Amino acid sequence: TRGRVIQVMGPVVDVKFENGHLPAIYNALKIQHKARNENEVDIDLTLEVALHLGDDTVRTIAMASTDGLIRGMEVIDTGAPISVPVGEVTLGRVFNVLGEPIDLEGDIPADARRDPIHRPAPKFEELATEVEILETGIKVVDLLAPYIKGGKIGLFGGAGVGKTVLIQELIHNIAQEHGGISVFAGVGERTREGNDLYHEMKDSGVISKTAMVFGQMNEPPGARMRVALTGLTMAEYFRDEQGQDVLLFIDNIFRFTQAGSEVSALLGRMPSAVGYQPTLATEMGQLQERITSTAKGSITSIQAIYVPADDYTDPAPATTFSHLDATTNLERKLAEMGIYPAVDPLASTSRALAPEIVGEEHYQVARKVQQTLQRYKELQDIIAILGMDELSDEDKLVVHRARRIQFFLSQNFHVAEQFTGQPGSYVPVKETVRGFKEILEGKYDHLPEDAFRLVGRIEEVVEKAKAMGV
Amino acid sequence: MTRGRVIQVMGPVVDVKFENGHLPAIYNALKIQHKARNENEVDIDLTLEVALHLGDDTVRTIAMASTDGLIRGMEVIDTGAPISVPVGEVTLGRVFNVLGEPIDLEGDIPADARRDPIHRPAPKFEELATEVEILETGIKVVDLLAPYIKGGKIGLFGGAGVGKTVLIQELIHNIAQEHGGISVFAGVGERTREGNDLYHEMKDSGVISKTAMVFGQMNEPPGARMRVALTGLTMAEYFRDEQGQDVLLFIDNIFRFTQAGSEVSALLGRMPSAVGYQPTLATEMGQLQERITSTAKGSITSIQAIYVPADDYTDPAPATTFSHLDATTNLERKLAEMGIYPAVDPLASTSRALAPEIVGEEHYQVARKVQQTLQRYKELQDIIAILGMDELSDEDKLVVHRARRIQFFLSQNFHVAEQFTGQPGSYVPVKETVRGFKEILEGKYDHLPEDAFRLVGRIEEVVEKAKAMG
Amino acid sequence: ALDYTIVVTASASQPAPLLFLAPYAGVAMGEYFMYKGKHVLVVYDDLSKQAAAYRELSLLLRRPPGREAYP
Amino acid sequence: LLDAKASEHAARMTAMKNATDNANELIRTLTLSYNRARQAAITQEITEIVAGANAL
Repeated sequence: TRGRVIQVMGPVVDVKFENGHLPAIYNALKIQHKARNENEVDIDLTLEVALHLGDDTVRTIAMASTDGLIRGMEVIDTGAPISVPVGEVTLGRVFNVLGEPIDLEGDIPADARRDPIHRPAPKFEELATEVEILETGIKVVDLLAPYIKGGKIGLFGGAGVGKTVLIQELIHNIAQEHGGISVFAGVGERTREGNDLYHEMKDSGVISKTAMVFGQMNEPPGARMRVALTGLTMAEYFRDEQGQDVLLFIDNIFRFTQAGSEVSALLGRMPSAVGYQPTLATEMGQLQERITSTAKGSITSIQAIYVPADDYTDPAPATTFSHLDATTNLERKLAEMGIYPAVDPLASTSRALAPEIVGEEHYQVARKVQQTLQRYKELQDIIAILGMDELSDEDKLVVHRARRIQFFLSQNFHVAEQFTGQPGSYVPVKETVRGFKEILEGKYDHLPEDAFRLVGRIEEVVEKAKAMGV
Repeated sequence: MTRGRVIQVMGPVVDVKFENGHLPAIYNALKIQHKARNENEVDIDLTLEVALHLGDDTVRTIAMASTDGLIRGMEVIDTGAPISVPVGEVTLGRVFNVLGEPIDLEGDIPADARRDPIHRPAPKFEELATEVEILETGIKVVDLLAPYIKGGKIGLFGGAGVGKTVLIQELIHNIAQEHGGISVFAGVGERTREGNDLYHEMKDSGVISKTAMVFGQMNEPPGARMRVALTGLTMAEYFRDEQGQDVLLFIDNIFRFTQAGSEVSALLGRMPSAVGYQPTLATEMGQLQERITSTAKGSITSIQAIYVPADDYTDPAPATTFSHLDATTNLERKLAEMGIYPAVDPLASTSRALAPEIVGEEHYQVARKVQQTLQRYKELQDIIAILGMDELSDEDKLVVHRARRIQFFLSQNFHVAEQFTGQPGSYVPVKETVRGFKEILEGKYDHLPEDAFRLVGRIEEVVEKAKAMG
Repeated sequence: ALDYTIVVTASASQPAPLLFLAPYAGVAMGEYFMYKGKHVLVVYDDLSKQAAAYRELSLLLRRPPGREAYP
Repeated sequence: LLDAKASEHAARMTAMKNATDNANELIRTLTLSYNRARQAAITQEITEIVAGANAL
């Protein structure tokens, strides 16, 4: 019941078992080999089953590098897919694809239960009937691009804008207000930035609520496939057992599809349009349909998306976008201005910004904020060239209330307390709708351009403007 | 025996294996009549066209209907010929599919009728007409500005409510009235309800008794839509060969022939040419349109609709249609809103026959003067919209006062429009319309109102209409 | 500058196998000093020519192409 | 001065009309080059896909 290696074709290894002892698809195979002489290399590999060939032969995908493999090496069948430990053991611990701790805090004993990677999606009988809004405490997020509880979010942001700080206060806010564990899954994206994000987990205290799975660009594309499913089956334990509203962060899901396109050319498939695997929509959907809110708990997912060369028409960004419910676009021009978080208010959209979901008052206030900020992003060249003195006394009221709104969109964060000394705030939806309504009505035109900067509520605007002397 | 059986079915492509030395030639028809022996079978009446010889006594075919239900080992009979399609007086007033079977509900054609093969070589160099002669239609914009040719190919650029079907229908009526010929409408791969509307329009206008209609619609396989223009063309060839008369042959959207050939080429497994078109694009268009010629005893003239995909006249399917077009008639919606029927754009419609060696010197000079006055009138509409009707010039006012009468004299009363307007319609000979436009250009009818020239056949009917008006 | 630099050359007359293994040899020579405590700068002049060399290397080994025939 | 202001408005009208004509000529030449690049792009991607299918 233990077979030989026939082919080693890059990351793809072909293994032949005995007749009648074939493994099922997606089962994890093991190669544990000690060097018989000086002409051999010690090898510890994990292969997952991908195809069944003709004469008892199985094409597999490797999780680590295949360098050193000899034809004829013995392969161990585990009888199960990749088992990954879940539970309270995973909190604060950094994991690889195989559910092994990357960090040196210890090893997980064999008594803990391990959920398999590959799982069917939740049925139509089990989901939530209507949309609930995942309340974050962030005024740009709660006002203009509301996150639904159980949906998928697209971060369109680079570096130097504050993506990691936004991630960390999402973890902090869902941990302190919803009791929600977060799970970060780094899928093939810049080992240095994952290290920075982990040390900021350690600094902010956010690490004690987060389980982390890293498979970066260095690892072969089977690992970069199964990372997001490892993080998702860590989140599914808390949803399906603890009944929690879990966060699940997938950094750059474009890598989950291009890893599949790297593997599928070597598996023996015909190339699809644009060089992407032919099974791209189904491999995307088998990831994205396990991220649902059932009757017990919920898994909402904020997902960074890197669009290559800002081309929104190639099939892998198209199939990532077809699963999205909202986008939050992180803009450098707001981060240089001093607005934290630097969420672009006009470009960040949501499916939930509709009066059947948010209500009539929230929809009207959010739509009027979008209208005054869009009217303000039509006078930018006129203000920059021709000046303020020449515009009109009706459009300078527009830029007046637009600056008062645009600086009130920024918050003090709980994770930015260690950097500035300011404690940070969780702002409910009703109070931020009331605050933007009172700014749109004109109650706070006499207060200056600051004192809206980096405050939670509108009573904090009143207190900071009285602290400024006004 | 000439009965072999199916080895492979893959979509519309069916491979059939015969005995050695008894294979059918390329482009023959293969019939599958199968009665279901059990409850586990389906009754099948299916027709295959031979496309290739794959070797090992096998034959790759393309299907004319759905291949759903075919069993490997089901017997296939060899007809010994290509698709035999009935011809003669039994086809006039009848609607056929691609197999030459009557779609109509009156009755089927008996088996003693003459049936011609689809695939025939083009008529030889011995048999063609030495001269270029003009197909007189009775339409003044056609007979004056874009003259048709017996044996010529003519492009219609229009559709979507400009009057393509009315122009088609009046062409059938005028040719079958004066020249004694018939018409064949080949609807190649278009909408089925539009084919129904066109059937009922030809039915209630009385035009259908002198035409033979062939429809292969969108629901049929690409191997069926590739052979619709050929199975209408083999009906027109009977009337120009055995009867010896001048025959119309309409191909609605000749672009569907090109893309159906492209789809058959992609199903057959050929390497595609530029823009995804078959490698055999120019030779399939040639093997269609070199049988549309003027021979010594008769002719087929052909009025064809062209889609021009992506508005690109350098796209290979327009670029291979245009190398066979001998004239172009352009239907414009701005002339249909103005009240000019037919809506043929007088300046955009061009012809190869509009040359003094073919039409004569007087026809050519009158047509060029009409084109110059209408081009100057189009160059003066912006001056009229800017400066006004006054203070332009005296000679330019004469050009406007001339060109409006010319532009409204282009329209006719059709015999098709007699059932809608009551006016009996007219056939205008080409000498009569040359003499009429010459008398307009000389200034003989400047004193008449310009609404007397609207919807009037000859140049005496306009003065009788002006005497009846005032 | 040659008191501290290492030049690794894989010219165009050399086979594409040697252009394919030039950045990996360069970064191996770098990581020898990196895992000792030293600080290394590795300049990869025209990695696009490595991509063309690996495209040649994969097309001659009869591996299926992708977009622009890169593997 | 009034005659010069009238000629000013007329000269700006003629200049902007010529600007529209130059812009439209640039539009039609760029759409010709657009159709060339569109045909080249589709034939390139179809050659890539069918070469990858022939590779197997």
